[PDB]
Amino acid sequence: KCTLKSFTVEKGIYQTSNFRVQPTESIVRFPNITNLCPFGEVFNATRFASVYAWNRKRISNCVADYSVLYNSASFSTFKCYGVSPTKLNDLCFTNVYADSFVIRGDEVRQIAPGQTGKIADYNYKLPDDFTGCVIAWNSNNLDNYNYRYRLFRKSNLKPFERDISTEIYQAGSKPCNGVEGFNCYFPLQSYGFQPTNVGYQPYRVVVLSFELLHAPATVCGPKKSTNLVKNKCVNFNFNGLTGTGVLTESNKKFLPFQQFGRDIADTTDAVRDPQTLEILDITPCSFGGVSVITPGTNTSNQVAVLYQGVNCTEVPVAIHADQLTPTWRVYSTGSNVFQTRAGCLIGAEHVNNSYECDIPIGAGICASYQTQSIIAYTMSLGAENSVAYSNNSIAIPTNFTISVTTEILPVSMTKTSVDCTMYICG
Amino acid sequence: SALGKLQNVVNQNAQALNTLVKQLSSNFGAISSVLNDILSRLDKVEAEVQIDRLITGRLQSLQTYVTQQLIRAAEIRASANLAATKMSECVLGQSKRVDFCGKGYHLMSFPQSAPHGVVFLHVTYVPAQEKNFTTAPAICHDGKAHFPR
Amino acid sequence: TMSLGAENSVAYSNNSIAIPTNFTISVTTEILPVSMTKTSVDCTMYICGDSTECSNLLLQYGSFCTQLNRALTGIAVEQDKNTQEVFAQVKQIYKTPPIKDFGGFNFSQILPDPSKSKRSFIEDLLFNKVTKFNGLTVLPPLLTDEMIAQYTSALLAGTITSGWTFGAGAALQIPFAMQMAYRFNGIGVTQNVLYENQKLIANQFNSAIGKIQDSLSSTASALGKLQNVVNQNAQALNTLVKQLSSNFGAISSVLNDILSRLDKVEAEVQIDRLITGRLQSLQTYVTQQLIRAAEIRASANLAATKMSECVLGQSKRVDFCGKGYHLMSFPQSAPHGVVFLHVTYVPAQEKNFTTAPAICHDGKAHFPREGVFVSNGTHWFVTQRNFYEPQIITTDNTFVSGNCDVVIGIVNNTVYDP
Amino acid sequence: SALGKLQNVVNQNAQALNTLVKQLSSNFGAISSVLNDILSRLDKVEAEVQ
Amino acid sequence: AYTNSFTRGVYYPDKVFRSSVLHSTQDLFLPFFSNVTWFHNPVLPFNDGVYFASTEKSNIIRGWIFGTTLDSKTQSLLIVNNATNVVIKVCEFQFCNDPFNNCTFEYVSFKNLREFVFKNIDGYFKIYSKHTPINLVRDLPQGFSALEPLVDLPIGINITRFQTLLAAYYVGYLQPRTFLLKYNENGTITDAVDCALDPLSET
Ligand SMILES: *[C@@H]1O[C@H](CO)[C@@H](O[C@@H]2O[C@H](CO)[C@@H](O)[C@H](O)[C@H]2NC(C)=O)[C@H](O)[C@H]1NC(C)=O
Ligand SMILES: *[C@@H]1O[C@H](CO)[C@@H](O[C@@H]2O[C@H](CO)[C@@H](O)[C@H](O)[C@H]2NC(C)=O)[C@H](O)[C@H]1NC(C)=O
Ligand SMILES: *[C@@H]1O[C@H](CO)[C@@H](O[C@@H]2O[C@H](CO)[C@@H](O)[C@H](O)[C@H]2NC(C)=O)[C@H](O)[C@H]1NC(C)=O
Ligand SMILES: *[C@@H]1O[C@H](CO)[C@@H](O[C@@H]2O[C@H](CO)[C@@H](O)[C@H](O)[C@H]2NC(C)=O)[C@H](O)[C@H]1NC(C)=O
Ligand SMILES: *[C@@H]1O[C@H](CO)[C@@H](O)[C@H](O)[C@H]1NC(C)=O
Ligand SMILES: *[C@@H]1O[C@H](CO)[C@@H](O)[C@H](O)[C@H]1NC(C)=O
Ligand SMILES: *[C@@H]1O[C@H](CO)[C@@H](O)[C@H](O)[C@H]1NC(C)=O
Ligand SMILES: *[C@@H]1O[C@H](CO)[C@@H](O)[C@H](O)[C@H]1NC(C)=O
Ligand SMILES: *[C@@H]1O[C@H](CO)[C@@H](O)[C@H](O)[C@H]1NC(C)=O
Ligand SMILES: *[C@@H]1O[C@H](CO)[C@@H](O)[C@H](O)[C@H]1NC(C)=O
Ligand SMILES: *[C@@H]1O[C@H](CO)[C@@H](O)[C@H](O)[C@H]1NC(C)=O
Ligand SMILES: *[C@@H]1O[C@H](CO)[C@@H](O)[C@H](O)[C@H]1NC(C)=O
Ligand SMILES: *[C@@H]1O[C@H](CO)[C@@H](O)[C@H](O)[C@H]1NC(C)=O
Ligand SMILES: *[C@@H]1O[C@H](CO)[C@@H](O)[C@H](O)[C@H]1NC(C)=O
Ligand SMILES: *[C@@H]1O[C@H](CO)[C@@H](O)[C@H](O)[C@H]1NC(C)=O
Ligand SMILES: *[C@@H]1O[C@H](CO)[C@@H](O)[C@H](O)[C@H]1NC(C)=O
Ligand SMILES: *[C@@H]1O[C@H](CO)[C@@H](O)[C@H](O)[C@H]1NC(C)=O
Ligand SMILES: *[C@@H]1O[C@H](CO)[C@@H](O)[C@H](O)[C@H]1NC(C)=O
Repeated sequence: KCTLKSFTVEKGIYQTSNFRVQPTESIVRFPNITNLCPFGEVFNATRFASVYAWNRKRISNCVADYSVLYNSASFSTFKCYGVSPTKLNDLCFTNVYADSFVIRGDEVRQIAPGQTGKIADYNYKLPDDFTGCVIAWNSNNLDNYNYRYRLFRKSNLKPFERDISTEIYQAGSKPCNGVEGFNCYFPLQSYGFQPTNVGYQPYRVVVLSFELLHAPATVCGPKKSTNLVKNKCVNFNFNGLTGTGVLTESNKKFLPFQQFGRDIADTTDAVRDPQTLEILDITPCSFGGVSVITPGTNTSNQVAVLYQGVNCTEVPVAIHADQLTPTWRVYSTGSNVFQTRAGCLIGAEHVNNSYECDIPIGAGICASYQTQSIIAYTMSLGAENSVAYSNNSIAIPTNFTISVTTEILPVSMTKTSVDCTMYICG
Repeated sequence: SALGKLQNVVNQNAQALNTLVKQLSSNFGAISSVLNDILSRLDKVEAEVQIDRLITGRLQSLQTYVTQQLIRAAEIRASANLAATKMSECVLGQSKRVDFCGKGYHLMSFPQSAPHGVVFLHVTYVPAQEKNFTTAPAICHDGKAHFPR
Repeated sequence: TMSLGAENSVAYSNNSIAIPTNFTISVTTEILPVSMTKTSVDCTMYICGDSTECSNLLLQYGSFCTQLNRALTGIAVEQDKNTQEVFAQVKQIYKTPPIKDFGGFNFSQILPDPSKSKRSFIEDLLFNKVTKFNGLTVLPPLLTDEMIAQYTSALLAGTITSGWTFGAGAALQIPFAMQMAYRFNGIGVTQNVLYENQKLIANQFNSAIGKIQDSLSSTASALGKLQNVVNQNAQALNTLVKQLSSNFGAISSVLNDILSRLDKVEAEVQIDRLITGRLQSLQTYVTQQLIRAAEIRASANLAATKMSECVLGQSKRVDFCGKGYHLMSFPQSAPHGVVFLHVTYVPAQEKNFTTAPAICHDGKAHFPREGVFVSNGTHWFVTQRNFYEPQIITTDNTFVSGNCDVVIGIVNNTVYDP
Repeated sequence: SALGKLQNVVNQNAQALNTLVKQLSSNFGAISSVLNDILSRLDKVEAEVQ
Repeated sequence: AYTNSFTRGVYYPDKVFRSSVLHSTQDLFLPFFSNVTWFHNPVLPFNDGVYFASTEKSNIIRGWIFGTTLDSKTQSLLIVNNATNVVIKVCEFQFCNDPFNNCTFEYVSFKNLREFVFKNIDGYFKIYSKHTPINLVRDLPQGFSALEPLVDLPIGINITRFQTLLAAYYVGYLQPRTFLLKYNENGTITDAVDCALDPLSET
C-alpha cells in the first residue's frame, strides 16, 4: 500500500524492498607493531631547518596517536586537507613524511596547496592535491639571524622540490659571479628574530604528508586488533580498508608480494590477514528483491513474499538479518516455505496440479488465490492434443460460425506542452 | 479491463505529469524548494548559489520528462501506423493475411471511435463441426489419372 | 572499387518468352531476435552501496530512483510479452503422430529428440553456437526453454499434420502429400506437378534440410543477429559497472574512504559528486535500454507477424517468407530469438520460345484461360506460366473476344474443338 | 513543396549540428565560454572549478 | 654491439593479485623489439630507468653503482651480491674501478639468464628480477618472461649514470607506454601487448 501510495491494491506481484542479510560481528585487524613513532624528536627537536633547505623525516614502522599531537594547544593551527584531524587514529598509512622548518609567523598563510607567495614560489611547495596536515606555533625562545628564506629565483620551484643554490642570481645577462651588483643578487636573506618584532616573530612549522599506497601499511592508529570469523556476514576492517561481507578461508594462489586480490569488475575480492599469511576470500552478504504476491484487496488480505535469487536457508533469520518487523517475520520463520529457481517463496502452498498462469512468478512458476489460500504451481501451456494423422484420412468442416472479435489500438497521446522557463524559474 | 490499452495511455501520461510536478518540491541540495523563500531570505550574491542548484535539478527533471515522451510518442506512432494500416486493409478491403484482422478467415470489419484510440470489430468466418473421411490424391478412370479442378 | 553484381543484358524482344522446365525446392534460414536479458537495478544499492550517510543525500533528488526502477520494470515485463506473442500463438499442445508416413519428407532433424530439454537436432546446434553484484540483478524469463521448445514442437506438429487449418479453427488432419499439392496450387503451379515429381521433390527437401545442419555446424557466422543481443547487454552492464570506479571530481571512487577520512561537512560535498556522477551514469544506461527495448520490440512484432503469416498460413508477400515463391516455413527456437526455415519454390532450366498475345481462328481472337501461348518453332501450344507443360490449343483451354483486327501482334492458327 | 520529407532530413541534421556548435558559446554559469580566458584570468584552484 | 630485445622485461606493475583477466596499464616499460646494447666495464647513462641482463656461467658480475658523479662528491647507490646475501649502501665515499662515508642508508638480504629492472618511484628506487635456464648462445633469447619485484628503497637518491661491478651482458632503456597484460588462473602474467608497437597492437 505504502509502495503504491494507495489504500487499495490490484491483483498482481509488486516489488517493495531489497532484502539484505545484516552483519552480526565487527572485525578489526592490523599488523601488531609495538613501536611508538618519535614525534617528540620533531615538535621538541632542538633547532628547526630554514625554509630554503627544509628538513624531511620519513616516519615509519610504528603505532601513532595523532590525537595527542592534535590536543597540543601550543599549535596555533592544525589544518588538514585530505583528512579531518579527529579521524587520524582510525587509519593506517604506507608511509608518513614530516617536513620541519621555521618562518616569521605572518608567512604561515602561504603553507597550503596551490597558494601564491614567495615561500610557495621559492622555498616550499605542496602539490595542489596534497593529503596531510599543517601545524604551526610561535617560538620567541628562538629569537637570532640564522633563519634564511629565498627572496628571488629564476623560476618557481616544483611540488616538494628544494634548492640549496647559494648563487648570486644574475637577474640580467651580467656575470657578476662571486660578488653582488646591478641585476645580480644573492637570493637568500634571513629574519632578524627578537621579542621586539607579531607576524614578524619566529614561528615553528611542521607539515605531515601521508602516503596511501597499494602496498601493506606501516604507520597505524592505536586501534587494537581482534579475532577473525569465517562463513558469517561480518563488518570488517583490515589496515583501514573497510566493508561488510562473508569472509572465508580461500585457495587463491597469491604470489608472496601480493597483498590483496581483485575480480573482473576490479572489485576487492580477497585479502591476506595482516597477522597471518592466510588468504581470505570476500563475498557479499546475500541480497535480493522482495516482491509481494497478492490477490486484490477487494478479495483478501492474504499475501505471499518472494525473496528473489535468495536461497531459502539464508532467509528465516531475517528476524534481525533484514528490514523486518514482528508480524512481518511470520513471512520468515513460519508458514510454508518453497524453493524456486526465481528465489525463495514464503506464505504460498506448493501444488502438484497445473493451471493457467494467474499471477506470474518466473522460471515457469505462477501463483493464484484458490481452495482458501495462495497457491504456487508450474504453469500449464494448454490441453495436449494428439492430432489423428494418417496417410489417407482427412477431416472436413460440415458447419461454420461467424464471429466478431474486438481489437483496440492507441492512436494519440494528450497534446501537452510546457513552458520550460516558467517551469524552471516560476 | 477490456480497454486496458487505452486506459494505459491515460495512466502513463498522468504519472508523467505528476512526477514532473512533484519534482518542483525537491530541494536538490538548495536551502528550500520554494524560490520565493530564497529570494526573500538571502542576498543576491548568496542566492545565486542556491538558485543554480534548483535550475540544475529542474532542468534535468524536465530533460528526463521530454526524453521519455519522445520514446513514448514513437510507441504511440507505431500503433497509429498499424491502425491506419488495419483501416486500409481490413475495413476498405478484405485482407488475406493470416491473423491480421482477427482469428478465423477475415470477412470484413467496422471501426468505432474511442478515447485516445480506435476499436475494430473484426468479422471472421470460423469452421466449426468436422467429420472424418477417407481420401486419395487422384482418381484413375480408365488409365488416365484425374485431379480435382 | 566494389562490384554491384555481374551485368546482364536480358535477351528481350517483343515476340520472345522464356519459360522454366525444372525447379529447385530451397530452404532459406532466417533469424530474428525476440527478447533482451531481463535486468533490474537497485539504484540505492548501486549509488550508495549500503551507506546511510549517502542514502540521506539521495533523498534530496526526489523521484529519480523510483522513476528509474519503474522504467527498468516496464522493459523487463515487456520481454515476457515479446517472448509470449511470438511462440504462444497456438492454444493446445499438439503432439506428433507415432508413425512418420509423410510421403518421403523427413522431419526428424526439426522434430524433438526423444532422448532429452526436448529440443530438435537443429535446435541443439542453435543452442550451442550462441554463447558485478553492486545492486545489479538478472531475472529469469517467465517461460523456461523447455516450454519454448514445447511451443515450437506444438506449432510444428500442427503445421505437419493439419496445414494452416490449426490457426483458422480446429486442426483438421490432412495427408502431407495433399497439403503440399494445396501449397503448390497456391503459387500457381498445377497440382499434378507435385505428384508426377513427388520422389524428386521429397529428395530435394530432405537434402536441403541436411545442408542446413552442415551450414549451421560448420560456421557460427549465420547466428550474428542473436549473438549481437547478448554482446550489447554484456557491454552495457560492464560499462555501467566500471563507471563506479570513476572519481567525477571526488577525492576517491571508494565511498568508505570518504566516510572514514573526512568529517560530515567535508564528506557530504565529496559524496554529492559521486551521487551526481553515478546518477547521470545510471540515467544514461536506462535511456539506452529504453531505446534498445523498442528496437527488440519492433523485431518481436515482425517475428510474431512471420509466425502468423508464414507458419500458420502461406504468404503471397513477395520476399517476406524467404526469396522465391513461398511454400511453407518451420519455426525453431534459439536463445533470445527465433529461427525460421523458409521452404520456397525456385524455377530453373528455362528455354526461349516464340509467343503471341492471342490467336486468330475463324476470324475471331482467342486468349488462354490460364498461362500463355507459345511455339516450339513449328507447333502452337498453351502452357501454365511457371513450369513448361504444353497443351494442344482448344476452345476450353481458351476464351474468345471479338474479331481479329484490334489486337496488336495476334497470330493465325487452328484451335481444336473437343 | 512535394519533397518536404527529404528536405526535413537535410534541415534536421543542419539544425541539430548548428545548435551543437552554438552551444560552445554558452557559459553554463562559467566566467567565460572561451577556454583560454579561464586558463589566463585565474589560478589553478579557481580555474579548475570554472 | 647489439641484439633485438624481443618481448623481454615485462614486470608485475603493482602488489595486487588478479586472475584469468586482461588488464591495461600505463607505466615505464621496455618497448618491444627495441635495440638492446650488448657488451663483452664502461659507464652508461641511466635515462628514465634501466633494463639490465646477463648470462650466467661463472658469476663474474657481482654488483652495480649508480649516481651522477659516482666516485664521491655526492651520494651514490652501491649494490653487491656475494657469499650469502645482497648488500646495499648509499655512501658519498670513493673506491677503485674494480673489485678487491655519508652512507645514509644500508640494507642486507652459458646456462642461465638473469634479468633486472631499475627505476625511481615512491621512495625512489626499485628492483625487479627473473632468473631462468637457457641453451641459446651470444644473444638475448626470444620467448616470454615476467619479472617479480625484489625491493623498494625509501632512499630519495638522484641518479643519471651507472656502472657494472665485475662475459656477456645487455642494457636497455624504459619509456612511458601502455601495455595490455594477460593474467592467468594462478594470477601470473603470461603474455602482453605493447600498445604503441604497431597498428595491430594498437587495435
Ligand atoms: C450449424 O450450426 C448452427 C449453430 O451454430 C445450427 O443452428 C442451430 O440449430 C438448432 C436446431 O438444430 C436451433 O435450436 C438453434 O437455435 C440454431 N442456432 C442458431 C444460431 O440459429 C445449425 O442447425 C447447424 N447446421 C447443421 C446442418 O449442422
Ligand atoms: C531421416 O534423416 C536422418 C538424418 O537426417 C536419418 O538419420 C541417420 O540414419 C542412419 C541409419 O539409417 C545413420 O547411419 C545416421 O547416423 C543417422 N543420422 C543421424 C544424425 O542420426 C534417418 O535414418 C532418416 N529416417 C527416415 C525414416 O527417413
Ligand atoms: C514441336 O512440337 C511438336 C509436338 O511435340 C513436334 O511434332 C511432332 O514431331 C514428331 C517427330 O519429331 C512426330 O512423330 C509427331 O507426330 C509430331 N506431332 C505433331 C502434332 O505433328 C515438332 O517436331 C516440334 N518441332 C520442333 C521444331 O521442335
Ligand atoms: C491471317 O489469315 C488471314 C486469312 O485467313 C489473312 O487475311 C488475308 O490477308 C491478305 C494479305 O496478307 C489479304 O490480301 C486478304 O484479303 C486477307 N483475307 C481476309 C479474309 O481478310 C491475315 O492477313 C493473316 N494474318 C496475318 C497477321 O498475317
Ligand atoms: C603478532 O602477535 C602474535 C602473538 O604474539 C605473533 O604470533 C605474531 O608473530 C605477531 N606478528 C608478527 C608480525 O610477528
Ligand atoms: C614537548 O615538550 C613538552 C614539555 O616541555 C610536552 O608537554 C609535550 O607533550 C612535548 N611534545 C611532544 C610531541 O613530545
Ligand atoms: C471484487 O472484485 C470481483 C471481480 O474481480 C467482484 O466480483 C467482487 O464482487 C468484488 N468484491 C468486492 C467486495 O469488491
Ligand atoms: C541452498 O543452500 C544450501 C547450503 O548448504 C545448498 O546445499 C543448496 O544446494 C542451495 N540451493 C539452492 C537452490 O541454492
Ligand atoms: C507432490 O509431489 C511430491 C514430489 O514431487 C510428492 O512428495 C508429494 O507426495 C506429491 N503430493 C501429491 C498429493 O501428489
Ligand atoms: C477420426 O477417426 C479416428 C479413428 O481412429 C479417431 O481416433 C478420431 O478421434 C476421429 N476424429 C474425428 C474428428 O472424428
Ligand atoms: C530436374 O532437376 C533434377 C536435379 O535437380 C534432375 O535430377 C532431374 O533429372 C531434372 N529433370 C528434368 C526433366 O530435367
Ligand atoms: C535465347 O536465344 C538467344 C539466341 O537466339 C540467346 O542469346 C539467349 O541467351 C537465349 N535466352 C535464354 C533465356 O535462353
Ligand atoms: C516487334 O517490334 C519491332 C520494332 O522494334 C517490329 O519491327 C516487329 O514487327 C514487331 N513484331 C511483332 C510480332 O509485333
Ligand atoms: C641498433 O643500433 C645501431 C646504431 O647504434 C643500428 O645500426 C642498428 O641497425 C640497430 N639495430 C636494430 C635491430 O635496431
Ligand atoms: C640530479 O643531479 C644532477 C647533478 O648531480 C643534476 O644535473 C640534476 O638536475 C638533478 N635532478 C634533479 C631532478 O634534481
Ligand atoms: C658481501 O661482500 C662484503 C664485502 O664487499 C662482505 O663483507 C660480506 O661479508 C659479503 N656478504 C656476506 C653475506 O657475507
Ligand atoms: C658527510 O657530508 C657532509 C656535507 O654534506 C660533510 O660535512 C661530512 O664531513 C661528511 N662526512 C663523511 C664521513 O663523509
Ligand atoms: C597453476 O599452478 C599449478 C602449480 O602450482 C599448476 O599445476 C596448474 O596447472 C597451473 N594452472 C594453469 C592454468 O597453468
